[PDB]
Amino acid sequence: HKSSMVYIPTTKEAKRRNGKSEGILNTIEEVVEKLYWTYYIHLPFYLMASFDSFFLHVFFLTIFS
Amino acid sequence: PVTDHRRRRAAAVISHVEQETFEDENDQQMLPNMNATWVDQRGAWLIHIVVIVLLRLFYSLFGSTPKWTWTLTNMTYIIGFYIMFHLVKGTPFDFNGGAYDNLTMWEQINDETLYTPTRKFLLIVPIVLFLISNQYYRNDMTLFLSNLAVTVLIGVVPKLGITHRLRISIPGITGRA
Amino acid sequence: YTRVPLCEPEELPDDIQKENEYGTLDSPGHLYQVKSRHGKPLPEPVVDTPPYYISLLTYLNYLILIILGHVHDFLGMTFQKNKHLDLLEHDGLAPWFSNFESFYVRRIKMRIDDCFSRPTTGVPGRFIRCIDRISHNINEYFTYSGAVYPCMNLSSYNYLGFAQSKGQCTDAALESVDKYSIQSGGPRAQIGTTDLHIKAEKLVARFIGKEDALVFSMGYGTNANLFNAFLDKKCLVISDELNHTSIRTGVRLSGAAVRTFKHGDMVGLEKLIREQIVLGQPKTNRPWKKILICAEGLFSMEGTLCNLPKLVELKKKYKCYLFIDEAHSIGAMGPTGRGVCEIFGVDPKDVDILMGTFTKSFGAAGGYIAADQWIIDRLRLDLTTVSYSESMPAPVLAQTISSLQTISGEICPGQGTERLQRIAFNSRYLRLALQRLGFIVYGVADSPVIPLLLYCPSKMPAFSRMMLQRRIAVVVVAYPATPLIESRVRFCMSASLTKEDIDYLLRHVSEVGDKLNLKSNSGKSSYDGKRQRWDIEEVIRRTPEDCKDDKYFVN
Amino acid sequence: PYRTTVEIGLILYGIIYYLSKPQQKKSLQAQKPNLSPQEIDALIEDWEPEPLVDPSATDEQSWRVAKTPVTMEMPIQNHITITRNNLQEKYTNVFNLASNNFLQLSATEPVKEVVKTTIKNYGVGACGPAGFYGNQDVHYTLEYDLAQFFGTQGSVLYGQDFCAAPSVLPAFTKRGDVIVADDQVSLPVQNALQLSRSTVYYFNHNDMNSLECLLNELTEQEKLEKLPAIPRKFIVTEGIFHNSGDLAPLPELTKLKNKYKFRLFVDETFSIGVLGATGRGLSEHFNMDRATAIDITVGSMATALGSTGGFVLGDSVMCLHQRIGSNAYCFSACLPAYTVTSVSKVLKLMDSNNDAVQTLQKLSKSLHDSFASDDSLRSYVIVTSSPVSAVLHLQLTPAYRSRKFGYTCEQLFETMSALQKKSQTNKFIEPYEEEEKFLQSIVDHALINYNVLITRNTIVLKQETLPIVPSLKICCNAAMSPEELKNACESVKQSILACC
Ligand SMILES: C[C@@H]1CC[C@@]2(OC1)O[C@H]1C[C@H]3[C@@H]4CC=C5C[C@@H](OCCC(CO[C@H]6O[C@H](CO)[C@@H](O[C@H]7O[C@H](CO)[C@@H](O)[C@H](O)[C@H]7O)[C@H](O)[C@H]6O)CO[C@H]6O[C@H](CO)[C@@H](O[C@H]7O[C@H](CO)[C@@H](O)[C@H](O)[C@H]7O)[C@H](O)[C@H]6O)CC[C@]5(C)[C@H]4CC[C@]3(C)[C@H]1[C@@H]2C
Ligand SMILES: CCCCCCCCCCCCCCCCCCCCCCCCCCC(=O)N[C@@H](CO)[C@H](O)[C@H](O)CCCCCCCCCCCCCC
Ligand SMILES: *Cc1c(COP(=O)(O)O)cnc(C)c1O
Repeated sequence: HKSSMVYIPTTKEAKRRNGKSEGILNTIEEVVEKLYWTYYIHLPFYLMASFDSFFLHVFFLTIFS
Repeated sequence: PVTDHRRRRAAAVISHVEQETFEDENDQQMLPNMNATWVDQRGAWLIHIVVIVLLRLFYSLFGSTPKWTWTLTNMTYIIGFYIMFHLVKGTPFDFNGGAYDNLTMWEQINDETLYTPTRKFLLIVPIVLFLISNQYYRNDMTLFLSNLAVTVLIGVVPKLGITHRLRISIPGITGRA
Repeated sequence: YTRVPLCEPEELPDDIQKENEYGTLDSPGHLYQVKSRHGKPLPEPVVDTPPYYISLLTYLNYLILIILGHVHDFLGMTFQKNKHLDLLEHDGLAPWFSNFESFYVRRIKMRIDDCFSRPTTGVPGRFIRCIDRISHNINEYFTYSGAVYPCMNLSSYNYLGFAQSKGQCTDAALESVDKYSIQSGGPRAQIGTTDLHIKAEKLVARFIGKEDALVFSMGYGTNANLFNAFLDKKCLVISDELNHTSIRTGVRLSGAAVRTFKHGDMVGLEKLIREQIVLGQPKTNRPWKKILICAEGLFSMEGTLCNLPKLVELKKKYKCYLFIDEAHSIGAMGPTGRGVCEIFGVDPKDVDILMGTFTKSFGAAGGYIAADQWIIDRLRLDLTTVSYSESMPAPVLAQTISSLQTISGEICPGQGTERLQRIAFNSRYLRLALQRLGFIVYGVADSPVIPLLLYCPSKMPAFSRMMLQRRIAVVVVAYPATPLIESRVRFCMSASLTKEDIDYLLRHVSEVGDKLNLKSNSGKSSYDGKRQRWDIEEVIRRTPEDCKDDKYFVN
Repeated sequence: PYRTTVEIGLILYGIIYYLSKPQQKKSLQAQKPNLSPQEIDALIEDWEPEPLVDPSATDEQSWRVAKTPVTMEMPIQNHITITRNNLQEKYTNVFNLASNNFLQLSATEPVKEVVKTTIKNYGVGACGPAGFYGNQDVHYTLEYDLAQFFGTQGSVLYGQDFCAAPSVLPAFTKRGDVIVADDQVSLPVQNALQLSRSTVYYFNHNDMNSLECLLNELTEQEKLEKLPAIPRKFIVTEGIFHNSGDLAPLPELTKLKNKYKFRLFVDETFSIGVLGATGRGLSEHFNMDRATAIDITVGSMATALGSTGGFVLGDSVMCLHQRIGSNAYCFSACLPAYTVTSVSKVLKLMDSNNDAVQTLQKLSKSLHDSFASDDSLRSYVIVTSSPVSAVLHLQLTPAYRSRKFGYTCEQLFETMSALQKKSQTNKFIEPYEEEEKFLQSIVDHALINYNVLITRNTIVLKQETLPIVPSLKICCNAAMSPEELKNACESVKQSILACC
């Protein structure tokens, strides 16, 4: 039984295994960026998004001082 | 007219909103309001404290004197609450035909029940905030008077048994019923 | 490029087309039989909640969005008027709509409008073909190219897999077209009625179990034009808060007084009835003429079953009347497919008025109302749709008759039971696997609708978009349709899907949820009261065997 | 001292507010003071409700069901075989004059082939709502074809025609608006007006002076009121009336709406496909442009186009608003595909050639001239239909009705209004039933003696709000021959004379 359907390979399973074998030193940064982006309201914005990311980076630098 | 569905704009210094008729009241308010229902939910009472703490931290990051931080956070919180709750009159989406065109969110909370626990909490919060904050500007009398006036005339007077469905025509001839 | 192209159908062999439309069973061990609860009442369901910081973040995001939207609206419509010419008065004419009444659609929903209203083509079977498009500006307009790709179907109202192009139903429809043309003379009172309508009415009445029934072309109009026939200003209507819009429109057109009770609260209902019977009519304090209670069989948003025995006991004790909607329950629930009356064991003679719709499960368009003899006799003369609207065409009648005969078992033996067992097994397996992975799932143990909770707003678009890159179609709903905290994604299962497709879906959903941090389970979902964070391989290896046991489901 | 006292004052009031009344409720329209629990059960046990539906008058009003004709295993066409009274009586080869289909272009071979191909390649069921994977890229083509054919900017489809007007009008009106409507609108328009929740006025049937005076008075009052904003205003009418059959003076309405800044809503259920040189609608009849003449247009695809559904025409902004603000559009399933393809093919065919419209107009004019200039029926019946209409309506003279049944339209209207206002359970009127029985007797006599089937206006008097009287209807279509129609006219005239 064959149907005209194309299956997309799953990442981390025959995607990062056969084609290439590099998956280290970048998982932590990817996780941090994904958490920061998904837990803040950014997608429904347009260019007030830039202004808010600058705001948060400035809070960070000043408070760290 | 065979229906006589008109909105009146009677002019007087002090006025009240008329009681709704049988068709308007008993029949057009049956489904959830979806505007004041979110008040009594999970985590809907700690958000005020979280907002106050965040505002205090943000105003402290500038590096001002202790008095001005507290004065600024008090005024900004009270002004924001008044703007969000007591200013707009209506609903952001059609309900049935415009049945809630004359009531603010504070008057729509808990289906017009005067004394509910959430109203008690929302009235108690400003008093505690003022009592905590006034310890840092006791010496200066002008700041004390300004903060007291802002707390009483804006954060307490609109939340009263009287001044419910009360309208004043000084800023504009309002539409009652 | 701007207009949607007309796609020429592909040329494929018959067997490949059949495989595309309907799946093929692999092993006989993937079938489950549904039992009937004779004397067991429904316990109150338990819900699960995430930690507080999710709710706090949601509140902060909504506050920021509202403030920014209002500021932008004010500044833009104050400092420039040439661009906003559709919201301002012009030469003494008011605009079509208002600023404040359409704020949420203009400022919140227009940013992710590509997640709604996706054009498709072909039959909506197991695999659905979707047309490619490119968004311009911010979801303002779209550019279309000549490319279509298949995707797994999880967003269509196909419960028993009757949306097929090759089978007995299609042949019956073609023969009906050959015999009866597509023309309808007019209203059923003037010339419109034929013998096929009588046959369909008798078949529906025999299938449901009541004494008489009537059929209509549109399901929405059935509720829209029903309550004004036997209700007036001196009657009371008590209905649940989670009801469809058609019932509300019908009640509003009727003009009777309306009172509502909280979802799944029998004590509140009893108190309300006891108060209203004594209070009487307004301004005169005379007794009410009659009391009607409206309820739904299964709620599509949450998949919760109404408590029928308690309602029957209350209506017997207080002498009220009962109206039941069965849009999502007919032909898909119960040991045979009769509806909730078969699940609970309640005799169908106790319910006063029953409704149903043929769109969800029978692959047609129409609706039906079932009642006793004299009630139908009076309603036929007193109804408005009968003598003022059109009539349902022949091909839809033929399709519905063929579907009903197939489910009953008169023709093509051994097919209805197979489909019912497949859909039950698929629903139970998916629900158990999703609950074991660590997600949050609502509904009863065997419900075709599975809602998955996505509390944060920004997690709603991205998720869907990711599923578009992996050839899976989903549907998401949020405020104001649902409560502010609860934004969810709805899975609609079909009897055509195969277990391997379910495994593929499970792997992809597990990885996406792991990336997006969607696993938030408090341990109340498990039957042994512990947190469950299982591996995907172990879940796939162990869930199918344990899916049959009913001790692993809390509700 | 002074500072301490102020702090105590705020604290003391907080305790009083916390210990307030036990959740004081809202003053509703009904209330009863407290009474002893023990006597409550007596009130509960003494309650006696009414039956769900009244069965008292079912037997006397049940003759309407037994007289409904049923077609037997053949499509509805000019010649049919029918059975009545549960197969107790059967008639074969009966000429028909009660079919709403006029052009009869949906029974041709190309439309059948297109329908078969669409069914084979698409299925029968849409299986989805409007916004959830519902559009099957043929709805867009149909919308574009309708917009291009009728000379507008856009159109919106609807599953059923009876639920189109009550779904679009409430979306654009609310409390505080003004609606001026004619006193002869149909039942769906009345339902839409009732659900609109806005002020409604009525003016005389086709009288420009009354409309002008009403508009002038309303404009003067609105100008005197000095409102902060301009409310929405509308004018409600229709092209050809379903209960009467007259025509609307479009140029005068256009001039008035341009002068007094109003908007026009028009129902074109019975005018599209029958009026104009080609069949564009009412605008082509008066040689005008639909873009500026009419603001909202509602039409039905079942009367002449040949398939179920309806549509609403207009500009881009209105359609965009209707995409989300219409209850029927959002909360209903999509229309099937074969109907859409058949309607598109019919539109293409009608654009290609225009002979059916000419034949239909000739037949309608001949029928009206045949039933208009007969002197033997002057004392009994009257004609209330325009010559351009494709349906002929016949009514009884008031003198004859007063002589036989002894009642008048105003008395019936006021009696029905009083009964509706008092909300009576039983609503039965004798002279109305007698007149309906007389008309049914005429129809049965004609059918039995001459094998010709004609229809009678089927209305429900309970649901009506405006005055109306029973009448007879005769329909026509482009597929008939002049000789048969000429013979049938004389047959019906002979039957009418014989019955009276
Ligand atoms: C320290 C710094 C200093 C600086 C700063 O930051 C802080 O200071 C700050 C001070 C800020 C404002 C503070 C507070 C508000 C009000 C708020 O809430 C109203 C929101 C909307 C909803 O509510 C109203 O509207 C509903 C719908 O109509 C009413 O419904 C019914 O009302 C009646 C029944 O009850 C019946 O009539 C009917 O049934 C029905 O109408 C409802 O009653 C009524 O309440 C309204 O919004 C619109 O209001 C105007 C009308 O649409 C728009 O204007 C336009 O309108 C005309 C166009 O030709 C021209 O006349 C104007 O010139 C032209 O501009 C305006 O642009 C737009 O916002 C909207 C935001 C705003 C303005 C803030 C903006 C940002 C600042 C300027 C900051 C600023 C940056
Ligand atoms: C970007 C930067 C901003 C960052 C944040 C600024 C912080 C300001 C601090 C003020 C704090 C006051 C509020 C604290 C109490 C509320 C805390 C929880 C809020 C959760 C909100 C949940 C969603 C509610 C939706 C319900 C709803 O739709 N209600 C409608 C009623 O009809 C109205 O939509 C609504 O209510 C009023 C809308 C009109 C007022 C909005 C403000 C207008 C512009 C503001 C700019 C003012 C001038 C410049 C500062
Ligand atoms: C889905 C739904 C409908 C849809 O009716 P259609 O005529 O098939 O579009 C009707 N009623 C209910 C309760 C529904 O949930």
